[PDB]
Amino acid sequence: DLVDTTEMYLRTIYELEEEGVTPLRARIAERLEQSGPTVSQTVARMERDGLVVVASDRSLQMTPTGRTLATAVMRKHRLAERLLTDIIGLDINKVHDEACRWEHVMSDEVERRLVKVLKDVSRSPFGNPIPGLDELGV
Amino acid sequence: DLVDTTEMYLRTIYELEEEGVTPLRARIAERLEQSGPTVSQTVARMERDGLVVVASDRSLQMTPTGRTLATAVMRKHRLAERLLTDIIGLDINKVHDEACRWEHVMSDEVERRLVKVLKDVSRSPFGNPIPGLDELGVPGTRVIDAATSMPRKVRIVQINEIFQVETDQFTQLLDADIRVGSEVEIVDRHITLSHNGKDVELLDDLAHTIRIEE
Repeated sequence: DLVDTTEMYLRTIYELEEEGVTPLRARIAERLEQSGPTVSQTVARMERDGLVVVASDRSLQMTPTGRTLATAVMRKHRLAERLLTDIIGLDINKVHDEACRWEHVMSDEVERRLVKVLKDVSRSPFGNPIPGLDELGV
Repeated sequence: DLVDTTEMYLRTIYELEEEGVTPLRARIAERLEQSGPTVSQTVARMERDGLVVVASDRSLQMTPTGRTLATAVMRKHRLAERLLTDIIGLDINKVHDEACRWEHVMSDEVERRLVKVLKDVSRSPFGNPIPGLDELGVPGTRVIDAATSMPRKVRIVQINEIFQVETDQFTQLLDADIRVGSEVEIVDRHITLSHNGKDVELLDDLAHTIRIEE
């Protein structure tokens, strides 16, 4: 799905950065288990949508808009993990794969509610901080 | 997404049926907003997938497999609405739309957990009863499928001795106090049922028939 695939690329780029890794199409591919030509295809579309630009040095620089989108996806992704662990009680070993799906289907309104019903929305069960809370309106 | 499409298609046939409406292509198309041709192409696919049959009267008859999937999708859907209203507190005006998306991504594991965590899972906030609960668990899963590379505790639901030819391991299981209800820590390294401190390395036949639920 065009949009969902894009959100996964933006979230992946975000994570790499977060790990201190350089967003390189080959690493994105390797992390996504996808073929180079496929990631190229997708990153091309993404550029045409003004979400990313392959910097002259061939690294992937998220435009301001792409970054805002990548952040909201991660935000949802991480509120989702909190819902799963904190409330639903899902096996911790499944929280991330599930969250990888829900991040595409969760709405802003649900996010705000979760922010209001979860005891803490600072970090995810996995240690990384939950981004964009202020931009969400919570 | 083809998988998600079929699920939305099946859940809709399910809704009309429940509403007492005849599952007609024009009706479904209208409901899904999509056009009649698109629906025929998508119904054709399902028919080849053995999930639906365009009946005599031209209504859509879900095959058992179709209905089984339709029910599961509706279950996830209504379970999602309970999570959304009871726990999350999402505006009731936005619960249905949200649920139409979540039904495609909520795992069976999340469902069993919601069933445990929700106060009442008999009905959806909108009046209709939540289907497929029995087939969700709250029988069991064939040990061979439930067996993962990492151990975990599971409650025996059925051993199925009546179907066994090879009975050499019957006592082995009895000494290991592994019987109905017995929480045996299983794993896949073949499947080894561990309980009462003992371990029972099952054989293909036993592994397929013994069902451990959750």
